[PDB]
Amino acid sequence: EVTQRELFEFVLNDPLLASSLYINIALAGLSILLFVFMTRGLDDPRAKLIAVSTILVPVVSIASYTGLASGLTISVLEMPAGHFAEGSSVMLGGEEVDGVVTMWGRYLTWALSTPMILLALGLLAGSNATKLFTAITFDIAMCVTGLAAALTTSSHLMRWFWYAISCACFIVVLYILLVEWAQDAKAAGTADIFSTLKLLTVVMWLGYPIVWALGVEGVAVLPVGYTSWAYSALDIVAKYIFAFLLLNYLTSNEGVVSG
Amino acid sequence: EVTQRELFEFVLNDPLLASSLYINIALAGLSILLFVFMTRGLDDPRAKLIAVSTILVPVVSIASYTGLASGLTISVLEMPAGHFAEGSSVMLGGEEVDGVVTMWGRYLTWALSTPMILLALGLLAGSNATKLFTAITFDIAMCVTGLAAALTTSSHLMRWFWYAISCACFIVVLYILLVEWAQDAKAAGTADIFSTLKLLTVVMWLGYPIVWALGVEGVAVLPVGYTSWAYSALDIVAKYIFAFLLLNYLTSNEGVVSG
Amino acid sequence: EVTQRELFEFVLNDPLLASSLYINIALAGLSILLFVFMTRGLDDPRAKLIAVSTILVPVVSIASYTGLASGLTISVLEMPAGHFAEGSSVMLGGEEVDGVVTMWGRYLTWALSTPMILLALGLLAGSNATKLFTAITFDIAMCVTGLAAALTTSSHLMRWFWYAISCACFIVVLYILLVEWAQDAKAAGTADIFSTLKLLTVVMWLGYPIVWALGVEGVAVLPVGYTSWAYSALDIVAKYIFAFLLLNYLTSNEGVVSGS
Ligand SMILES: *C/C=C(C)/C=C/C=C(C)/C=C/C1=C(C)CCCC1(C)C
Ligand SMILES: *C/C=C(C)/C=C/C=C(C)/C=C/C1=C(C)CCCC1(C)C
Ligand SMILES: *C/C=C(C)/C=C/C=C(C)/C=C/C1=C(C)CCCC1(C)C
Repeated sequence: EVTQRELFEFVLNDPLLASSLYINIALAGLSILLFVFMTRGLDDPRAKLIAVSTILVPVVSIASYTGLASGLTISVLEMPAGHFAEGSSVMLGGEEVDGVVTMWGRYLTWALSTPMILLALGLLAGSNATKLFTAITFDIAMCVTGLAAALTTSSHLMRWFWYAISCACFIVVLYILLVEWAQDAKAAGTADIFSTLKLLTVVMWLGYPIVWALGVEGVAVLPVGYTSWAYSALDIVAKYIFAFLLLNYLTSNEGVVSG
Repeated sequence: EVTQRELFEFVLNDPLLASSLYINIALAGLSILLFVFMTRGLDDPRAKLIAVSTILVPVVSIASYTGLASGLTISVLEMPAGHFAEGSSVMLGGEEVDGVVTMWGRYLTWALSTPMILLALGLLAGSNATKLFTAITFDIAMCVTGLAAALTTSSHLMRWFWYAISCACFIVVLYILLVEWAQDAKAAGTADIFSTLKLLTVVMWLGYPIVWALGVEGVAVLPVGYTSWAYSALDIVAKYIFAFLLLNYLTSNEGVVSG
Repeated sequence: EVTQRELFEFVLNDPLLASSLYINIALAGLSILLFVFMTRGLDDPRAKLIAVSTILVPVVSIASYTGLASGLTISVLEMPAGHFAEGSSVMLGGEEVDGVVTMWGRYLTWALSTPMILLALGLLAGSNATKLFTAITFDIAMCVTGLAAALTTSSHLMRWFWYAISCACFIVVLYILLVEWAQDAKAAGTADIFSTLKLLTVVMWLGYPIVWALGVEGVAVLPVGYTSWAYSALDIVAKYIFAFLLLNYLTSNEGVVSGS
């Protein structure tokens, strides 16, 4: 029933929500331009592979935020019986509607942006193909099951079941980052930079499942405008500054990553 | 206008349909646990690539059956004039509605699980990249056109044309299995086990298009409760037992697949 | 609401629109058969990789056109305020329905077919993995942001912003084709054939955003039936004849691209 235009207007009209989305369209767009400029001097192909994979992070991100701000990837869903937010209402302009604002566009595009973060990080750490494959596949599985959790309205139980399965996929990714690649990085001569990015990645990434559980999709203690800003803040660090730091290093150590 | 909740409880109250789904959520989960412990000894990166791709099959499966059981990946569609299922009703409770229950969730996830089965088999057979690429791309095409056949409600003829395209992609896959990898496995010293898994695969996979044609998607001589169980049986073999036989071999012959 | 059968019948009974779709289901089918027959003699794995990547182009295409003709991948969307097609009607079924017939199924399958055109071209040119990865990812982004633009009905400005993002991705692909692979083909020993296919591809691909801009999705100077024939005509060249020309070279020069 709810129109895309109505969701687009819902975002606008709500300063918190609007700012969380439009600021990242601008920041993601500025990042891409800055990163392209920063790596214009690279010559080595492997270094260039790391740079492109990294640049695709804000490319996917600017598209993701446009999808959310435009209302294309947002829906109003009614939570199942027992859910902390069942019976909630949203109100579009002058009409009130049952349900909560489900910004599934975030969970959907993470399946594209997070694999690129992992690919760049893995290559930076000199990972073999087997570990890259494992990290990336389970990362995608994590994102898609999380998406499924948000989209499930039939049962409150099923929603948290999806969430658990997603967490299990998340532990695999964490294992490879904290255990496997931390070791490979030393052998690749990138331990230093990897430690900084590994710590950043693990701490920031742990924040998403927390925000999800506290927002309307979970226990509903945080308003939609708050949960959104929390994700955008995480994105600013997990994506943009994370990419700046990686590329700043790459442009200064092109030779070490070459092989 | 049917709700996810209505589809969820529809699965309930229907013993055959419900059991065929929840039973595989458990069996797939149990498979994952068993496989992880069976492969804890592997150290060779190539041996571990084969193990992870094999483990991903039941990982895609728990999510797929959860999507089905939850009602997330099921819909009620009205079949086109001339279709044997056209004119049928379902009634999601007390208000009966026209159409048939379409478990497209199965066709959708196959595009993710079957490529992993093929990846494991190809690697085991010592396949080169060209053949792996060919098998996987045509397998995905097979699954996606099968999903399209099921979601097409406009024309009975179109539904079957889609089915034909899917069959042509399937022949490509069957060809690489029976002709190409069967030869490659000899060079890899895995002809023995490949011949076993190859036989199991071809025989089980061939059953899927038969079930489709017999069920509500085709001539509708079989009720969904039966078609769902047929697929579930096929999955138990084509996926879980297949995974066990491959992994049990791998753990006893890691030196063979290494390199 | 608007049913799949209604769109299917809409396509039928509309000579222009119907022909633009059914003609290509046929041409893509015949292309696949012809290409399979043409490449029968290939034995080198790298030569065969190029052939299979090329053949997948019409495979994805036949599936695409079936999705459009069946109505599966078509929808009626109402354009936002200020859009030159806002307030349009399509007359669907036995009633008049507001909006425009959006054949989004084209944009969706391009994300699968165009990367294959690029994979075959890049290999022909002896491209390293970095440039292939770059060409394919940005090409997929171009297609997906194009699909998003056509699917956006909330804001006229958002539609064109998506379009711009898509164009930016297109320039990346164009740069790799015209600058990078043009030079790599010289080392690969496929300078002449790559240059020919490079030019044909660049000229035809430039046609798509022009058609989008002129069609109902854009400034709406071209009705849906005409916008559809424009795309179908472009596909016949950029996909089917392009593939025929590439395979024609491949099967007479297998040794040149054999490498590894
Ligand atoms: C640019 C976005 C990033 C780096 C996103 C990261 C997202 C995650 C680590 C999400 C994890 C989740 C779970 C572990 C449980 C279920 C729900 C999710 C999807 C929020
Ligand atoms: C885990 C699932 C497996 C191994 C599924 C295999 C499925 C197939 C071989 C399906 C084939 C089909 C056709 C050849 C024609 C059209 C309908 C399908 C999708 C049932
Ligand atoms: C078989 C299809 C082919 C070769 C399609 C090519 C399509 C393009 C080059 C599309 C480009 C577009 C833009 C640059 C802007 C936004 C709209 C598009 C998708 C038409």
